[PDB]
Amino acid sequence: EVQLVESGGGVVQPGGSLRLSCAVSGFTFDDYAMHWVRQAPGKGLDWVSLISGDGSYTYYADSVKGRFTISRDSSKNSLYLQMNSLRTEDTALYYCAKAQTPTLWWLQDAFDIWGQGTMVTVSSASTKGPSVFPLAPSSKSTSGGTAALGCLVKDYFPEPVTVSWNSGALTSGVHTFPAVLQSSGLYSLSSVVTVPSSSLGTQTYICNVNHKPSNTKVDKRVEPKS
Amino acid sequence: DIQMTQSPSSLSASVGDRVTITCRASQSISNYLNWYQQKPGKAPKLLIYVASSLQSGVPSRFSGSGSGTDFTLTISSLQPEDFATYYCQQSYSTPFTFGPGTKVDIKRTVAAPSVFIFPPSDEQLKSGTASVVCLLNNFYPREAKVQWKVDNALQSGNSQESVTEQDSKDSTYSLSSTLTLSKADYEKHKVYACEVTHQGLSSPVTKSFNRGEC
Amino acid sequence: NLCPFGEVFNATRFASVYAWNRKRISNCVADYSVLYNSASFSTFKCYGVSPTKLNDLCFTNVYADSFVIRGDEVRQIAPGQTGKIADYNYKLPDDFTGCVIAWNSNNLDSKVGGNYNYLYRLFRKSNLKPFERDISTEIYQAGSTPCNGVEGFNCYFPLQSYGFQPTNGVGYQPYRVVVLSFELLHAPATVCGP
Ligand SMILES: *[C@@H]1O[C@H](CO)[C@@H](O)[C@H](O)[C@H]1NC(C)=O
Repeated sequence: EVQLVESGGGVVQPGGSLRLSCAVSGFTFDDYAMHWVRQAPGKGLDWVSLISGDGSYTYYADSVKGRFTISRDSSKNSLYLQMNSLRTEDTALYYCAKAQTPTLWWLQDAFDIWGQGTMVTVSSASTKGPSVFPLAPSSKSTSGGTAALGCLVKDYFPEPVTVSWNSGALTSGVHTFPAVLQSSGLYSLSSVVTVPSSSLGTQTYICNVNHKPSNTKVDKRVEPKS
Repeated sequence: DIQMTQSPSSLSASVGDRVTITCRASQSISNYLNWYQQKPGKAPKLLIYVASSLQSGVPSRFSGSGSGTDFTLTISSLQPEDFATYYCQQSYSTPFTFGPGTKVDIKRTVAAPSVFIFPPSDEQLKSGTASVVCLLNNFYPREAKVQWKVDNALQSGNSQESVTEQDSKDSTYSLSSTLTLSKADYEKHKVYACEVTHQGLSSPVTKSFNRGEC
Repeated sequence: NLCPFGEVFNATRFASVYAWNRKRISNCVADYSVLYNSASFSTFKCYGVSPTKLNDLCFTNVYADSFVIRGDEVRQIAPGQTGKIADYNYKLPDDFTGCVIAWNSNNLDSKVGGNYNYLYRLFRKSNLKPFERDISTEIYQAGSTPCNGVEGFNCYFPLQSYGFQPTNGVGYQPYRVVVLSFELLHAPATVCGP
């Protein structure tokens, strides 16, 4: 089985540097061009760089030329991407990918195997825990249907946060939305749940929010109001 | 750069459907065009190479065609493991470029969103910001328009949307739209409404509240 | 399986040299001496192999590169040559292992008043690496003035038309070229002689 394993990703400041590694097994490394392809959050695929089998030919996307350097080490069966002068728009999951054809050429080929990627996050924001606010169910619904309640997890960095409900005892009907990156550089996210309105007086509902990078762990009670 | 486009941007299909999606290059790339398939949280997999050759382990219901500028991927009978996003990629010239993807999701009977509006909490208003949240719960299809109206005036530029992946149990989506105002601007108005249009709604639906439980 | 060489040599249309066509040959058997004994080729020079010993050798890949140049330029299609074609269009490495085959194609590739079709790269900011291909058409900024996407003062469209007229002398006549290269790697050698 062919295996590609990326590492080295993390949170960097704009202008900073980071080196990515890709450890390969299961094929003759030197016979194959190798590639870096990245994927911005919620976006498509974006090809970054290649290096031929013997390391003699390299190429770069214009956006990274002069900042990034690709290289390979035959003795270590490893591919590297040296990323200098990083910009926010470099934020992406970075895949390494092997060319399909054993050849010293590098065009007209496909990428037959991809690693699972390593995350590169380029931001000037500082680590910061979220504030947690209730999304309180409506007291106006007289219908016996389901009621919606939730928790707003606003202004944190970096990703990720996790949210559970009632210490993991409530999972059905839960929707925890993907974070959005606000213009302030901080993330925000809501988690909601629909429950039977007939239980609104009885059942207690608490969202459990955890943000490890800031060491924030908050439990917010969510109940009808007035 | 050779620009790659794809059509349609998204497709709703059922198991057993025949599916045709297309990819276009801004100039000739001969047949040096590849197709990848990608599922959420996972790396892409090579499906088709040099326009028409199936990768090992890809089943015969897949085929690819085209040479020059226009290419097509055809799935003769869509199977559950085929729901995914599909990307084409030209290998003819560096830098290599990708099409923007076609997402194929699971068709199910139309379900209108259940809409709920949430005023900012007193706690948050102490802090000087008001976040107003409008929830669209358990709907299908994915397309939905959410518009905010403050004292009947249409808002722009002050809301953000987030959507879930198609649900594993009922094949629905849920969506949040968050309106973000300063406390100062929030208290300049009375009526906060999000208005939703969706295939499952004969007419746009509005949920609103008057600032201060009025 | 006979290797599909007849589709290379007898293709109705041939690439411009700047956008040289490359075909990968694999999993097939090839008779190279039939090519050597053809009498239609006015050039047949091999490097790192003997045309005779080709039928007794196996390789991982055979590459067939093809394009049109003018007769005077066939000499540039060899290892260690210089000129517009070698530098800017199609470059063979020093350790080239393969053969260069060419033949006059004036009957097919010349047109009265000139042929617009066949192009070559005249300006490039650097020389090509071996087997590198460059199909870009960005205007060449020869000086400090920006070109803004249009040819002009110190701003040259990088590709030029040969303009093959049927009455030209042989040096200015079009020649079709096919370059075979042989690659042996650790992967199985699937293309063999008879
Ligand atoms: C091309 O065609 C001619 C005549 O039809 C034939 O003699 C020749 O062998 C062909 N060339 C190749 C490489 O097959």
